[PDB]
Amino acid sequence: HDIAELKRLDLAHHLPAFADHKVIAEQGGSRIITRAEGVYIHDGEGHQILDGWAGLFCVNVGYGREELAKAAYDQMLELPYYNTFFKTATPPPIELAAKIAQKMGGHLSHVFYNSSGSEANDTVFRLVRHFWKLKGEPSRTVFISRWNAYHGSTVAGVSLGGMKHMHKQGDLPIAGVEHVMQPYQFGDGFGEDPAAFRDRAVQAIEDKILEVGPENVAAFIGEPVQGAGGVIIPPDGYWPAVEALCRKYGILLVCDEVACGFGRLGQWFGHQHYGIKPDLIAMAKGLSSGYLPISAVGVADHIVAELREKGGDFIHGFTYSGHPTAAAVALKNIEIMEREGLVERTRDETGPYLAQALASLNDHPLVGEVRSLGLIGAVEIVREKGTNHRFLDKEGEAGPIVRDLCIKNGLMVRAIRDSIVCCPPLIITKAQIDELVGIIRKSLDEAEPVLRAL
Amino acid sequence: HDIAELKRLDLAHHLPAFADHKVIAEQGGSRIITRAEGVYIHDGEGHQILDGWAGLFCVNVGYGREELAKAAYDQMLELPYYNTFFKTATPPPIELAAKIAQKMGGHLSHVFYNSSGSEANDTVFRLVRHFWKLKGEPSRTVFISRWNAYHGSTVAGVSLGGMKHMHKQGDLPIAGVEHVMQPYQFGDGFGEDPAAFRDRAVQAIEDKILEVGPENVAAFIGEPVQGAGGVIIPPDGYWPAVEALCRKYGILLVCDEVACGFGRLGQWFGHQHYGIKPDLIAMAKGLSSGYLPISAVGVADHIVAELREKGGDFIHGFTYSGHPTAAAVALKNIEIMEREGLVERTRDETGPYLAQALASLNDHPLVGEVRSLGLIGAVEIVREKGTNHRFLDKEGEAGPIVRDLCIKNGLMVRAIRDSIVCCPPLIITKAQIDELVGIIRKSLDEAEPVLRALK
Ligand SMILES: *Cc1c(COP(=O)(O)O)cnc(C)c1O
Ligand SMILES: *Cc1c(COP(=O)(O)O)cnc(C)c1O
Repeated sequence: HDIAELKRLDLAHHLPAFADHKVIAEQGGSRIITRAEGVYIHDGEGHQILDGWAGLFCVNVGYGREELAKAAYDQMLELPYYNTFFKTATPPPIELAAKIAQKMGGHLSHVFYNSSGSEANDTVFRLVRHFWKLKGEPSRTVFISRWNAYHGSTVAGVSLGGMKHMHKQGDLPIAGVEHVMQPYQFGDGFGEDPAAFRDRAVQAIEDKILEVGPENVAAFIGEPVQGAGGVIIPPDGYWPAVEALCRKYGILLVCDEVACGFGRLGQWFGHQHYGIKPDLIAMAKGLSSGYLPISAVGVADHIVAELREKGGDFIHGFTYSGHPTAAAVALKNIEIMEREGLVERTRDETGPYLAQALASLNDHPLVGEVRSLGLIGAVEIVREKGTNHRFLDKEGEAGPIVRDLCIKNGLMVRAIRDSIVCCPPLIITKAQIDELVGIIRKSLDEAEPVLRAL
Repeated sequence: HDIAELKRLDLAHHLPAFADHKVIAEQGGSRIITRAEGVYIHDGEGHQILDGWAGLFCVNVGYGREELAKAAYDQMLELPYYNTFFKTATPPPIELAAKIAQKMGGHLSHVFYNSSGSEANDTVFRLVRHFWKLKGEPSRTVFISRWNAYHGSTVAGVSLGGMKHMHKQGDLPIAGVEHVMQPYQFGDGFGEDPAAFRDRAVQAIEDKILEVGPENVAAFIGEPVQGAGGVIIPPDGYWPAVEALCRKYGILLVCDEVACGFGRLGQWFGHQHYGIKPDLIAMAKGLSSGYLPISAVGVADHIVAELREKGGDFIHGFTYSGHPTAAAVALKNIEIMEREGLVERTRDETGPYLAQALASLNDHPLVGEVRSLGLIGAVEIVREKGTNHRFLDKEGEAGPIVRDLCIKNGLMVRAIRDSIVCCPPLIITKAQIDELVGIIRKSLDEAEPVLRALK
């Protein structure tokens, strides 16, 4: 590879995602990643980087899976593409559907296929509203979400999400979406009793339901753990109370499993850790470990019963819905996870080990709080020990500084506000977990003098 | 494959797209497609079917490309995925970006990556509105489209599209989207002078611009040829007049190239056939010939200038934006098109031949009109020769009947209302074009007695 040419071509022809393109230009183009193996990334100048984010919350089985490349090759030779539009289907999405249904459990029996997690939430949006029309309750149209939630980057995905700065671009959210407080203990309930803060966050949902009018509410949607929002782990008892709220007013419960799904929290889906029974779930990312684009919506049997008994077209779907090659890779990816027991390993081995390893950072003068569940975790950066006070009293200044030192020291982790977030592949060893935490501590030590000088 | 078992699993676990699931259940599950080669499809019960729709307007290089399977395998070994979120990129999307920009021409210099054509229009929606905010014209928010347009299946894609029945599901369109008449001569301008009907269709866009308020309009979006709507080919002079309209009121011109792109109309992009210069285009389907999911938005240089000069995050993108394996396959797909010259072949050879072959159906008692451009075409079904009158005076009855007979006779074509539309892979031979048209005529002959017996 000609790295200088790829950087020039990047600026001249490529618009990266979630990027300030003035910043990209000022650094002379994007940083070129050329190869990867196991849990490590290699860039244009030869630097080995421990990928503490598994690509983008997705590469769960790790890099270097020749077995997955082979699965794609074989299916592309036999049948690279056909549609599911013409009363037709192909083997791979059908066999993958039965496998996903096995992992979803409960009444989640069917899947609708898309490509990205964002589309899956578009599918949730249209299917939920169509379902209530078939049920004879057409007034049920409003979706209730939370501030700092992330549900994708489509128009509907941004609307369902709670990123106010993301809402601005596109003049979003669209109508029929409401947002309430997030159960963020460290930021918004610091010093509150967890049970009392939880009740406040649950009550905010009920207040919104009553304001909208229960007969007008279609569903509540939420991530089991808010990933892109900074690993917001809700207090104990939050999700059971939210489910009871949904059942009380007869609204659907939707869990966005795009990040929490497929082993991230020690379960096949995040909602199973909390023992709740959603009516729909969105999934992607870890579905194929990012090896090929594919996503799906898990659909409850009683939703399918309306489609099967009332009839009528559900006028919804994408060209690549059920793509046989992407489906075959996702199927093999699940089989690799089953074979190697990566879901159980996260719950019983690496998850707890990550929790103890991150807890050793608690004594650092810059660390306000560490938290983790399975193989996702966050480290809070504070200017005053024992508080949630942030440097310059302006969240987002200290974060990037610590992040850049981690990257300089060979660890790819990201800063969400002043929270350093990690999300490594599920194959990470305990020694590599110690390496990850070691680099964070090393970067915090270096960050201390520059942060004090702000 | 255990076909009976797959049908069981299909009903028990799979929700197909654009489907009546009661109908699927009543037939005992979806029809299983197992393998394909060249332009032919094979199902569970052994039937060979000429794929007159190239999968779903997408399989342009045809089936059986081991070269594309190899390109995917090699890239997945070296680097299966990394993101473009962290000021990072990988070689394949960068190399694909330069190739696409070379084919787009004009001021279309940059691409933003997604997975589906629907997402591409979501990217158009947010980028156009963000662009006008950076330009200091925040009132420019409204998109103008057309009835019977198709722009995807996301909430924004359905909103931008003009399928009224699709709008109902989801209670769409969202605010800030207006729809005007489609330039459908056969259905809505039968007996009108084409130039006067064209002017009527262009004036409806201007009327909407003035109603919304020119300072409040962000862009006009349209397919060069309306694909899913039934191959609606606009009258001559329509698109040049539409471009002038956009330039007159200073609004952006967006062409949805997801179906028309990559050789379908004899050009790398449909708008190039009409000589117009859109500010943004959406592309997918033929981008990778459907071999892997990938899509892109072509972005004009002056749009990028706002991002580069004003700065600020464009808070938009997908996990698989710029997926290296999908990009490598799309790049190899374009190289196959270049090597085999399918773009020039469609413009000069197979495109005109399809028009000549379809024109032989003009003498059939059921055919009201045939039309085509490149390798997409439509055959109108009428109950009265020389009119646009439809069987039972209710569009959509005759269509499915002729379509089902085509499928029985070994040709996969679809009926849009009472229009039989074809869109075969670009590698189709002239003999296979004659086979396709022959099966259509055979099915029309068989359909004539049952259609005359309606009611
Ligand atoms: C990543 C993410 C999405 C969006 O998924 P894409 O494939 O990038 O469109 C949606 N919801 C959650 C919880 C996510 O983490
Ligand atoms: C196919 C189509 C779309 C939607 O593309 P998907 O990949 O199915 O989401 C958008 N616009 C046009 C013109 C199309 O033909």
